[PDB]
Amino acid sequence: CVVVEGSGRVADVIAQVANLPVSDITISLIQQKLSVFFQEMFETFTESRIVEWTKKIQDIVRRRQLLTVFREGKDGQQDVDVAILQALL
Amino acid sequence: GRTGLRGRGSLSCFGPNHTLYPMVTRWRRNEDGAICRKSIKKMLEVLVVKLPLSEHWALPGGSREPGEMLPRKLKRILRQEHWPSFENL
Ligand SMILES: Nc1ncnc2c1ncn2[C@@H]1O[C@H](COP(=O)(O)OP(=O)(O)OC[C@H]2O[C@@H](O)[C@H](O)[C@@H]2O)[C@@H](O)[C@H]1O
Repeated sequence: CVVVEGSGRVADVIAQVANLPVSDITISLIQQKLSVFFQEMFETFTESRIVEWTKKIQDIVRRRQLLTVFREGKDGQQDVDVAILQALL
Repeated sequence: GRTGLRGRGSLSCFGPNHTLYPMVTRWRRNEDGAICRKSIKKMLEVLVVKLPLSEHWALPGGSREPGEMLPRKLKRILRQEHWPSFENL
């Protein structure tokens, strides 16, 4: 799975927690980064939704092999192709 | 230390002139009634006064020349007359 940086809500909150160690995720940090990007519906979040999304983001960023960020390099803004090839390999 | 002016000035007496500064605090709710949120912390509301020739908002705090009605010395005309003693209780 390749995520694209500078795109939207869920993309940015996955792309920020890419290179982080797996134990360094705090459930406080999740809702902190969540409510700024979800600032339209940030107040619509409950604690059970926060712990579910924290568990899911944890179990995703564990498997570091199967994920890549596009990084939105934005100096050439080359293609999706350069990302998709490394995410294949 | 030193201030640069000898004397009493516009103060009542020498040494300290004792006064009480009360503050009222409450939370700031959204349209739903939940607490509005900052980046991390929350939003707070204080009740302030503006005098006609002060051009400034300030705390309703009075000189502690009377004992218990020093908030009333700030807020007899501001708060109430009889219910003011109840809120002072
Ligand atoms: N900590 C302070 N910070 C800033 N200004 C101050 C402070 N303390 C006093 N002042 C200013 O000094 C001036 C004289 O002080 P007092 O008159 O003793 O203060 P107070 O009794 O709280 O204010 C009386 C108010 O009634 C009006 O007639 C007059 O305009 C004044 O605003 C006031 O205009 C007040 O704004």
